[PDB]
Amino acid sequence: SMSQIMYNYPAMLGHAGDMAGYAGTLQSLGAEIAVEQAALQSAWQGDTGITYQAWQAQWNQAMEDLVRAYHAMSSTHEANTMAMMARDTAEAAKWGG
Amino acid sequence: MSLLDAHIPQLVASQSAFAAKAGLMRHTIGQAEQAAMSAQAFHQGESSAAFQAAHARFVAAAAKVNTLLDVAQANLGEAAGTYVAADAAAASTYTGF
Repeated sequence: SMSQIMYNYPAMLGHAGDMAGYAGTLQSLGAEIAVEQAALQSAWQGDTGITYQAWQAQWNQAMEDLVRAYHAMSSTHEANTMAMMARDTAEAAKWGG
Repeated sequence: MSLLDAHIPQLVASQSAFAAKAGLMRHTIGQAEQAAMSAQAFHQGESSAAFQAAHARFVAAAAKVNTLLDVAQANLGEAAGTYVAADAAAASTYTGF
């Protein structure tokens, strides 16, 4: 617990713009490539490495984690209310120290 | 009763939209990463572990999107004709229990 250190008010903790959008933007971006390649499936070879089925699943699985990687830093967004004890989601659930 | 140029496309395939899309992806990340910088102006120093992990997580996933963008064009052919003989450790990956 480190709240009596130097955290008077929620200055940095919390939100400050639209970061959630920047990340989600990647997901929608990849969807375009996934649907595009789907139209040229017949052109796909498959004897070079990745297949049409593998690429589809792999891609989605990639973009998914690729986006979260950006939200990771913004994870502190909810950390704001965390200061409250009434809720207690990551605190009561935590087990470190 | 021959219909010459009525409801047919033009420069829709020869131009290769796939390629234009692949490059549009990196654009989202390149520009997005810049945003995180402007906000990092908080104090402007060097120390940043919490942010490091998040920063490394993104680049770690990018390898999946980039590698998939090459195989897609290489397998589709018409999509694009390029390669990246750089190799990496992320290309191997690993899974436990």
